[PDB]
Amino acid sequence: QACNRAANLARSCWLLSNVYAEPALQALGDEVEDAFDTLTNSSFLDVAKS
Amino acid sequence: PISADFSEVENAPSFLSLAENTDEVLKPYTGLEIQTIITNIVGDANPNQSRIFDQDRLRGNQYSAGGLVTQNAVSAIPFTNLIPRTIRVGNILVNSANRLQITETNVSEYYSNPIIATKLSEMISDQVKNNQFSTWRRDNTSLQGFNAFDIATINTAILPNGLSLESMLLKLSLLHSIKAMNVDAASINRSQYQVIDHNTVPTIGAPAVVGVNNSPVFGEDCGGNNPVYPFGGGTGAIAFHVTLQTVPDERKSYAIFVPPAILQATSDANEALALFALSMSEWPHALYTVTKQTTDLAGANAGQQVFIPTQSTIHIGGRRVLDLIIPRREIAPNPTTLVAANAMCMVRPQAGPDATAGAIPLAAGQLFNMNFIGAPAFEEWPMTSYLYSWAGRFDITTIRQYMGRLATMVGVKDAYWAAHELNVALSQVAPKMTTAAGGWAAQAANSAQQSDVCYSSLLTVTRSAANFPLANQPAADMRVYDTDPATWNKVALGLATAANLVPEQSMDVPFVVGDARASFWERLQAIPMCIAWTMYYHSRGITTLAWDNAYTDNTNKWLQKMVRNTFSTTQSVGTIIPARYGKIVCNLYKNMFHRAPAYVATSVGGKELHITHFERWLPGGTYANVYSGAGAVVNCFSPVLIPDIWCQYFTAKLPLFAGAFPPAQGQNSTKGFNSKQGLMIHRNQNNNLVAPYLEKFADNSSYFPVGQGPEINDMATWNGRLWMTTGNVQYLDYSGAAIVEAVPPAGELPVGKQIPLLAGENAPIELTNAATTCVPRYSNDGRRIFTYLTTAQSVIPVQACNRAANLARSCWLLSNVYAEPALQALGDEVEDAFDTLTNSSFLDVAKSVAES
Amino acid sequence: PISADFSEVENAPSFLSLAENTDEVLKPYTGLEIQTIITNIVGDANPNQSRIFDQDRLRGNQYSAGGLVTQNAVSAIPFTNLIPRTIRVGNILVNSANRLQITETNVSEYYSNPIIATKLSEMISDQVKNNQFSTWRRDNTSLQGFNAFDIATINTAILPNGLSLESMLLKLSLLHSIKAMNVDAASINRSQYQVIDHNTVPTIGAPAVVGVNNSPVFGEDCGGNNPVYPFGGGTGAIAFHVTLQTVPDERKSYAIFVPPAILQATSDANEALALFALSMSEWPHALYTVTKQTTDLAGANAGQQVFIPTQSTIHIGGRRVLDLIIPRREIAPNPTTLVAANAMCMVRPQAGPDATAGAIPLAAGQLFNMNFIGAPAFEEWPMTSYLYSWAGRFDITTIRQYMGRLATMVGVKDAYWAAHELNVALSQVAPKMTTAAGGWAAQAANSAQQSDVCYSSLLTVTRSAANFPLANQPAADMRVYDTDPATWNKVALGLATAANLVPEQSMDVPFVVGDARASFWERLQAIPMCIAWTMYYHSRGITTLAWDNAYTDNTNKWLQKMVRNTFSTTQSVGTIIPARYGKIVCNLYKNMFHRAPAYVATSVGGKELHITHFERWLPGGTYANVYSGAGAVVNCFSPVLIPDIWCQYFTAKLPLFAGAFPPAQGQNSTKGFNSKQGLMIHRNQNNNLVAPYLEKFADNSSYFPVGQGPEINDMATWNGRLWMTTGNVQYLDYSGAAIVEAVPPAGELPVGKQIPLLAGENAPIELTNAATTCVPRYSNDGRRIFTYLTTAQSVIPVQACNRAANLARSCWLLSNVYAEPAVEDAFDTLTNSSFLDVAKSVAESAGEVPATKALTDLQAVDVSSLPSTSDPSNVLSQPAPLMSPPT
Repeated sequence: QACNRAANLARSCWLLSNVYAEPALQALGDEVEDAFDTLTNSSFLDVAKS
Repeated sequence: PISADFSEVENAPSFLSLAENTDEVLKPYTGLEIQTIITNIVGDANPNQSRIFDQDRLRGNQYSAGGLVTQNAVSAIPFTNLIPRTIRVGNILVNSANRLQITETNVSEYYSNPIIATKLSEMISDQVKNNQFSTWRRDNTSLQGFNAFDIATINTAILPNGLSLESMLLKLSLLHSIKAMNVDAASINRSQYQVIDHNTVPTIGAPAVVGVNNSPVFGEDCGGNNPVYPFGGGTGAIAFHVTLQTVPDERKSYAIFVPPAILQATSDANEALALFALSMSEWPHALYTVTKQTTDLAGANAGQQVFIPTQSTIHIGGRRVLDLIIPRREIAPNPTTLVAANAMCMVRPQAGPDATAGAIPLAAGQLFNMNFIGAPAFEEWPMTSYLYSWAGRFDITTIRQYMGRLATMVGVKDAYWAAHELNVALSQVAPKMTTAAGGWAAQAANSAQQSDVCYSSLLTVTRSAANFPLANQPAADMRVYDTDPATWNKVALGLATAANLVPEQSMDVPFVVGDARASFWERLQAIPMCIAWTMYYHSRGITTLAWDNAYTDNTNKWLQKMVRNTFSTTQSVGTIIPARYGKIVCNLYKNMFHRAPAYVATSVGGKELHITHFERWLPGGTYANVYSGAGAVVNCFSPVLIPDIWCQYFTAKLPLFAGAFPPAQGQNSTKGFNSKQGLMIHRNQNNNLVAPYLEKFADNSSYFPVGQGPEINDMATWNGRLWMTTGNVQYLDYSGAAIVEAVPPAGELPVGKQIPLLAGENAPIELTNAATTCVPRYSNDGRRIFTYLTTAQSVIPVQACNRAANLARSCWLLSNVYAEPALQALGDEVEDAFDTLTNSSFLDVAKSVAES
Repeated sequence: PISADFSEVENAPSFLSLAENTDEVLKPYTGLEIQTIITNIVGDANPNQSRIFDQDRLRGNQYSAGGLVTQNAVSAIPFTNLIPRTIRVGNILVNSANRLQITETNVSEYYSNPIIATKLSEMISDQVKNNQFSTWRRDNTSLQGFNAFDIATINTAILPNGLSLESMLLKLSLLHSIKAMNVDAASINRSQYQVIDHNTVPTIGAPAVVGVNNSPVFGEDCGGNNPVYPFGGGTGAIAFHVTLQTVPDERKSYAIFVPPAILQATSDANEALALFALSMSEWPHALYTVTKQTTDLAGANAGQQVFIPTQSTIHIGGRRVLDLIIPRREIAPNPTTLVAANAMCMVRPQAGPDATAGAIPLAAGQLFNMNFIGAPAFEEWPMTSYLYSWAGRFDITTIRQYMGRLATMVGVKDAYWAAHELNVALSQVAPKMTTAAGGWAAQAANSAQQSDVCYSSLLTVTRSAANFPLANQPAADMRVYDTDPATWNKVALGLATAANLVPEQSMDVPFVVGDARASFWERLQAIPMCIAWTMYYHSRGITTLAWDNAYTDNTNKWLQKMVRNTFSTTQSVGTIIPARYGKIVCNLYKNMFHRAPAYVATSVGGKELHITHFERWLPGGTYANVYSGAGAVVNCFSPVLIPDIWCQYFTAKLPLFAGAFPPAQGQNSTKGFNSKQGLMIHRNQNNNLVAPYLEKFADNSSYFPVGQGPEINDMATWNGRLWMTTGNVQYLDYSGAAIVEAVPPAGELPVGKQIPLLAGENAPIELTNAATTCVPRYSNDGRRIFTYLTTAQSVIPVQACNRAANLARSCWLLSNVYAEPAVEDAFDTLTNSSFLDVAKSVAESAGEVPATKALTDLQAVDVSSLPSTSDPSNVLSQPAPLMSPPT
């Protein structure tokens, strides 16, 4: 059912490098860019370009 | 339509789209085509029996949430007209402890379609002007058999009003439906005898016997041989005349002329005469009783059993006394002696076959002694006894003759279909649901709760409070138009015509009348009507307590306007102004079925309008609720009578929140709706409370503002059904505190009525017979209602709304819905070769249906 | 048609080509198509002169795979309507140990052609409206002597359904099929008596005797001389009347007027009354019995052997009590006394020449005492006994004359031909096949397997589980239309008409009625039906066990849709809808035989759809299988019932997968298909198993994916047959594992039934009399099925698919001929013109009379008030006419 994309599976991970933990509920809100991410967007892309 | 997949429920129409006005003219929705939905049905375990005695039920295969298949499971047809008066208990008939249901009605007057004068009347009034009618002789008469002086004096009246025929034809149709029970047992389905008393089995061997004033309890006999009207008591009066000169003063203004056309209507002119008399007097005059042989569920204890038809208890009209003018077969001057008056008549009035007692006893076949100008004494008969005599001889074939004659004299088509609509809306009746976790349930035998019942309108019916004859304070249900005697006489004699008075062929009389299947068709027509009301009471979350108090005791302005606008109001002249929101319900009916309800002319100040049975109920009623096992009242839910499968499997279209769940274990099994569409969750994890994704609040998060109520949002109602169909829902408020309304014992939902099984049939499983769509949102106190689960119970369903999980629910395997395997090894999408060979021939059917 | 070379099989039409729907109009399949081939007869001839007693076999020379030629080889005709009731064992006649077969019908009202009121009823309504100006009770003319009030009630409140006449005509054709047996033996095939009992030999010297309620076993004499219903177990009631007013009030809504267009003969009119009473009550009213003299195989022992016709076992529920209203002899007041009533009858009813016992005994020829007004006591008779007394007197020539008088009131040609099609579909029946290596086999005498049987649709027939009368009822097998008494009453008197009810210029019936050759023809009409159903089932690879459980199966989803669309369980807008895939079998029949099946109409909102007998079966039966030599069941195959020579020798066009193996011709014999056709050989982990070239998807499935099943490929099915037709195949899994289904003892295939030979005949050899086209592919649990050979056994067949080698197979030595679909008397030539105009006038005769509205208008007080002026008549809209429209 997971291959068929009608279920999820569970595996261990490393919490490194932008990977965060997932809560058991998952109460989603409207998609929302955070204001701090918009304040720092350009300065962040400059690094990737460099 | 039931859903085979979740794509079918995403693509369902919104409630607002279906409530929209449609402009095209549509066909009537007869039980002759509703019939075929019960017959002609998917399922292989089914023994497709021919007799209509056995086509009483909804049969089908089912599929469990655990993946098991159940064959030939059963759902009962909810409505009936019969009311039991003997009740089986302990496998034996026992006298009933509950009082009879009663219905009441108010008259209105009909200014629509004002009459136009014929050339005949205009030349007569012209002669009155140029002469003084002095040309005419003492003995001049028309071919009809009335003398000219009477026609001339009747001509002199001027009338504002049209003519209606409604109350007339309604009485005729109620009597028709009572007489339609007399056919053989094979022709009436047995489920009708056990909707209330579910411990009883009717026998196919003998026809039901229709009598009158034979009831066991509560003064139901109505005095027996001396017959007194069931409401108010007392006898009426009836008299016969050759001229209106002989009718006593203060009654001369109210006399009816009987045209010879009524007299030649049937082989026995006295029968046609009594039929006309019953048609234009107050109803009921007596209480008819249906007796049917029955046996024990084991078959052990057979006996006769009594039932009281619902048509027999409706109250209409008020004309206790009347005078009838009869045609004279000879051209003669008005009679001076008795024998002259007897010889003079076209046919002398007579008593019927069944004799009666009293202060004025009537021997069977007794002949009336006609009135004359000499008056040693005025002469007269008791009217209830005169109708008690002919009560046994009325018959549906003769009624078919009579209707044909009327159709020839004046068109009866439209008017009779409308009257038949009112007959269905008033007489068809279903018991209040009981709550369960499982598939079937019922209230205790001879319990008061067993006998609580409701209209298709979901208004509970009034019960009598004392022994008959009644002396009650009336509690009327709906308004009806009345047939006016003077406007009658202007038309009976060629003096006037109207636009709706066009004569018709006998062939055009609607086919229901005189047909023996009609009883069955009656029940069927009740089902679509409910569906419409059900979709009206469910789109908003208002609870039954809030409906019980909006008109009489609540300080919230919004409920007040709400209950107020669902019903009709009077005009300054006293004419009906049609219910404002009722127009919505009509629209629903025409969008879900593509068929129309009957329309009737109405006017506001000289402006044309229509009215349906949807717009003619009176404000101030009490609403349908449900019972817990052990019979405690619960009223948290919005009102409900019938299971979802009925709403789902008869519609051509239903609004999105009411769709059926798809079968368990497939890809695209039941799901929900989330933020992206536009929803937001409420949480209360400090108290173990989580609620589904819901509508965004508008300053109405805990209390609704005065003057506003919950909005229509199909998807939140859907999510609320998902939370409910899980095992242990909890109905609390915004803080997680208890609501004022009574609540079901935990996990229970209302479910369909139990009936005894035929061999090879199974009880329905799970929530396959549950009603689910009635999710509360608005309480009597004005607070919001929330469906909660605990934080753990609520974790999968959140993932399903979020579309990263599937849910599992029971289903019916009908109409293109198939079972789902536990594996789901999908292949490449592949149209089957047989589906391509048959594609065109299949689409042709749909196109042919689209035409219709 | 039989292939002569491999070029002919290789160029045969694909299955999808023949299942396409076709647009052209076509003539009916009369069964003479087979008669030209399997018999001497070339033109119309006396059945007695032709001795069609001996014309009951396929005959011809056969060629063996070893190269010898067998002459005068034979194959039996599979079908029959006779069920043996005494059976021969040990050369001695003895009673049957097996209970009787039964069938059940579904009967309901459905929409037909739209209906309309005639000119004459507009006349009657005008008469009532013009009367209303008077003081006089005579409202209208009293048509054909019936009471004017009765015409007034019959002429009111018409139903929008239309009228069908189907159940009526069925009962009449079932009875015609039963009495047809009574003719002399020279005109009935011997084979018909020995399809099931192969040990008995009927004598040509005496005609068979048809009777009623005689059977020795299991209570099958339903009361005997004191008759009761075979299914209900009760007794009916029948009452006769001059007017409707004497009919008891409980059942005045069910009464039927008897038209006087029948009963016009100098004789046989009371018999016509009994027959009309039979065509509108419940069927069967009794169990009929065929009795025939027969003898042992040596011709030594001789005796009267008992058979039950299949037509007498199939239930069609109808009314049990009934009331008929006899035409009056002259317009007159209703009778008040008995003598006035008896004197007034046009035809006075009486019992037939056969006495009955029980309460209300009936003497032969007994007259009925008519009911009348003010009568001290209502009179009626039990109906089962009234139909009992006439039962032995009905015969074919009288039914023909009756039906011919009936023809002049209403159309009955197409309707009868359709009901006759249904007769043949429910009645002709074949025994299940036995597996073997050789050409012939049969089950043990007087065994359950000997008597197990099937429809032309490959569905088994259910048995009784208890003594007659049957306390309970079987699931319905098929659904038919009913005939309403009300609309019958309106139409019989001329008050209404519709397009299917129009009288036809032939003024005559179908050719089958009134012929002594009818049994032979009905026996031959079942063959095409099976050819089309077997092509249907063998195009796909599903096994009998998988069909047998398909409806409820949740292992696979495609199998469910597949079962569900083969039956009639859909409706719309108040009316019946045909099975979605039955149209495919219907399409196949037209493309293969170049003929059209009979059909009825259904109106859907006013649009007409055709329905053939293919589209009206109901779910619940069990599919046909085959037995082992020991009588054990075999599940592995697709359903089968007949040998494939019948399929391939009587078609104009045949699907490629089903063709015959071509004859040896020097170097070249048989040929297969390979990777150049887009096929591939299948190999597994086991090196000693090989399967033929098959479709490429077969490599990537061992279980079919849910929502998908095996595809049509004709070539892969061909190689599947080539593998099976070797005497040593394995029916196995992708891995070489055993499948769940029961398999035959090794190398065997199902073969046709054995019958005793005539002098000079030889039994069929090898596989010349076997089904072969039944190649399994879909296991019950979802696995694919493969046919395996060992490597060494594999080499020649693979090279034959490569067309490097040649296979050796038996064949019939027969040619192809398929006939075109195709009398004036001197008197007819003398009268042809007058017949041509009068026949044209009858087509519009309707309810018409020469008087017009313009004449009747002059006789009116006021023309504008006439309902005919304000309501000119229209055809009714469906499902319902508009009522109370919004202005």
